[PDB]
Order: sequence, then structure tokens, then C-alpha cells
Amino acid sequence: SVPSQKTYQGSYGFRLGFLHSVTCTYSPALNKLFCQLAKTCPVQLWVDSTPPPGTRVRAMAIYKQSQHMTEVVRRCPHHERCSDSDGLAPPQHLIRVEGNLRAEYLDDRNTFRHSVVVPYEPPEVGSDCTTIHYNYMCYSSCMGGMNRRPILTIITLEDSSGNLLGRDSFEVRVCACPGRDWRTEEEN
Ligand SMILES: [Zn+2]
Repeated sequence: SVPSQKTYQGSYGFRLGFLHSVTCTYSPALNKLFCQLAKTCPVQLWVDSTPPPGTRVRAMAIYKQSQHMTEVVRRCPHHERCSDSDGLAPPQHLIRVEGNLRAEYLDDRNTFRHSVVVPYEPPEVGSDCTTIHYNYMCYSSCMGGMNRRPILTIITLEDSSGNLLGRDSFEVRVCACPGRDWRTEEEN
């Protein structure tokens, strides 16, 4: 199957935000994030009202192109074996959450898809949003992995049972020079 990618603000008015940037830059025109391998990618979570205690935030990657959407996105044969473990993320997972000991990594028993989920934290004092720092652990160009195929990251706001409360998404290109590729794609 293929996880839904339909934007859904839900009852809490959930949506993502990105900084204005290089190692990580977001293009609103392309709804696409360009980043270097294993570098911090700040993603903001915005809500109109605070969701219930127990709400969680999950991130999962899927291939963007129809002919590849059914294939599970995972790290390539080289990166899954480089022992760059952080102590929590399984080595096959493309997406990691940085600096959160409550992050949980899932390998779905029915879809076999990977995801990382953390508890939703309401904004701190003096802040209007919550920021999650993600890392992408394989290049878009990795052979035997994404192999130049574009991916989408789907972020979902879920209740304590895992039911859907909100959804947003963005394309991602993990590359050596985000700045250059961003300009090229904006141009085209
Ligand atoms: Zn790789």
C-alpha cells in the first residue's frame, strides 16, 4: 500500500513551517527541502490550538513518482552498514530525529515501512511553534537505495492510538550541494 499524502490541518490546524536559509534550505515554490547528508533539518510544527497530552508526531518517507510509490524507502547497502548509529535509530532507517531521547522507531509489520515518532511538545515560553530536528541518512543518489528517485517526507500528527489528527508533507533531495541544486531546480 501507499500512505496518504493529502494535506489535512484537522481540528488543531496543524501545518509545518520551514526556516528561511548552505547545508539545508527549503523552497516554498517547489515545496522541497534540499539538505546535506546527516545534517540538521529544522522543521517547525504549527497549530491553532494545543492538541491533547499523548499526541505524537510521525515522519515517514515515500517515493514521489507513481511507478515507485509502492517501494519502501530505506538506506542503501553501504549506509545501512556504516555503524553511524546514534543508539536509538535502527541502521536501515533513512530519517532520524536528532536530540530527543523519547524518539521511537517503527518497522511496520504489514507495510514494512519505516517511521520515527516523537511526543508532540507544546511551544516553550516566548515561542509560537515547536521545532523538530531531523537528519536524512542517505543521499538521493545512493545506488541500491533511492537511486536518484525523489522522495516525499510525510509528517503526521497522531493521537495516542496512532489515529490521524493532521498531515503535511514536503519533497526532499539529500545532496552534496543543496545551494546549487536548489538554484538549478528553481530555475527549471
Ligand atoms: Zn546511502
